[PDB]
Amino acid sequence: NTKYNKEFLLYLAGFVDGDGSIIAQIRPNQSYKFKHQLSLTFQVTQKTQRRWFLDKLVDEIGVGYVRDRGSVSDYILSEIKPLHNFLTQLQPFLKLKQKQANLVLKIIEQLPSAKESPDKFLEVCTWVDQIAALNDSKTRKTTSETVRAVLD
Amino acid sequence: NTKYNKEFLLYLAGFVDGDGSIIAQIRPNQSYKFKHQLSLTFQVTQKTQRRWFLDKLVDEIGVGYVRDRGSVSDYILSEIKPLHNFLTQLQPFLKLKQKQANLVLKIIEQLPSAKESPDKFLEVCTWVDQIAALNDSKTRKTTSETVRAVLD
DNA sequence: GCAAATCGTCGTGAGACAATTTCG
DNA sequence: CGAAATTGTCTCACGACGATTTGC
Ligand SMILES: [Ca+2]
Ligand SMILES: [Ca+2]
Repeated sequence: NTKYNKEFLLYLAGFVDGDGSIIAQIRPNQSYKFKHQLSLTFQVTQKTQRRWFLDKLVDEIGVGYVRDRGSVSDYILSEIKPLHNFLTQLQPFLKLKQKQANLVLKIIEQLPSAKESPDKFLEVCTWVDQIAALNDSKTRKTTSETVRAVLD
Repeated sequence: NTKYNKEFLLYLAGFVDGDGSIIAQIRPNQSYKFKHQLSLTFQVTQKTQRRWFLDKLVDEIGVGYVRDRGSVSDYILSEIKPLHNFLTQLQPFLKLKQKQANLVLKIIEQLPSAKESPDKFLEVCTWVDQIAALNDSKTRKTTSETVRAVLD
């Protein structure tokens, strides 16, 4: 529940609208009650020679980590509670991904009720459909419709 | 000289560091005193379906324009005076391209002297190399070197 | 059984120039 | 002569997922 400096948030909001990405995914996995995991991820991609900027974010945001993948690296935050805290404070300054942010927050706020009824779970999966819609989605496979293929 | 709002500057500096670009070029042209023109440019690129954002920058910067080039568009600003005013204010908030920003500022300020001496002008082209090196330059051809090739 | 991590890849959406032209 | 525009495009540097594993 760390509090972030406004100016920091202002700048980061901009940098995120540029290189950032708010992602919601439906992950097929048998070990889950409804055969799928709900996964929310905030990230920031950057050329690895500039990994330092991403490393600094780790210290500034206070959570998350940086992963390597060749010529590029990523700042990653998958932790639901800290993610909810971070986006809550970032959301008011975003402009290109403010809705995917508010959609992720709504998804988190609903997680519990969702693990209860197959319908709450599907409706939430409709939220993840909207997020992918908002982003420049191009390699998406598991949608809420595939989840609809739970009917059993 | 327009007086931009700090918060708009904070957010934009972040957006610029992400999708923006601060460019300094040496264009060979036999109409110029030293057979080359010095071109400085501030730009923000974005998928054209998201151009409203660039059109938005036109109205907020109060100068410059947007051009389409397929599925992608660009907010462009190359007017020397507006560029100086604009970059002087954005610079203190830049984190990734502050150096190129300040290089342009300095280039802009040495312009007239760079016009009365193949040496000043020579030195200035050396300022441009630096901006390119700082950037992820990958198709550059005309450098201060190819320009020293005037001394003949 | 679920949160969070590990490791990879598709197809761009950018960044960063070049070549040439326009016109006060 | 030169400030600014117009048009083109190379090479990524990203965005945005997917498959599977780890761990309590
Ligand atoms: Ca972007
Ligand atoms: Ca970038």
